[PDB]
Formats: sequence, C-alpha cells, structure tokens
Amino acid sequence: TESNKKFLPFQQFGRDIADTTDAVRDPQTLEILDITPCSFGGVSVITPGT
Amino acid sequence: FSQILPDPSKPSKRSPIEDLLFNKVTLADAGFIKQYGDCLGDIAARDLIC
Repeated sequence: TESNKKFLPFQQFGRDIADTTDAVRDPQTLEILDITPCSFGGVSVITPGT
Repeated sequence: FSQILPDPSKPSKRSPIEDLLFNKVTLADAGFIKQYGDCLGDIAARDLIC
C-alpha cells in the first residue's frame, strides 16, 4: 500500500522491530511502499450444547 | 468519613484516594487495546503495544 514515511536519500529498506522489512523503495522511482500482511483476525465460536 | 466514600460529582464514582492510586501507577500504555484500524498510521506514540 501507499506510505507517508520519509527515507534518507541513500537508505533503501525500512526494518521494523522484528527485523522484517516493512518499507520498500521502488527500484525505478522515488517512492516508498508499505507492507502489511493479508487481512487477519481470530475467529471464536459461541454455541450451546450440540 | 468523607475521604473514603464515593463522590457522586466524579464522572465514574471513584474515591479520591483511588484517583491518586490509579495515577501513581503507570501502565504499559494509555489504552489496554490497540484496535485494527488504530495503528494504520505510524504515529510516534505507537509503542510495542501493537
């Protein structure tokens, strides 16, 4: 997705706390792209006795 | 006994000593939860909570 961050002219990739890349620079233009995994969330089932 | 009974003037019926007790202790963050859409923007206040 899009991003609102700001890299220095030389820095290429953004690294987060877990040492996994989250901000990438385009190889052919000067823009920054954000990485976020596919939509996720825990599902819980509520039911009375079967 | 006006220093340990609830005060109806307060928004959430908390005794005056309880206010000092809550404010002295600091939590991990101002809010217990950080919802899915809360951490979309990388505000500087966003700590390791989300």
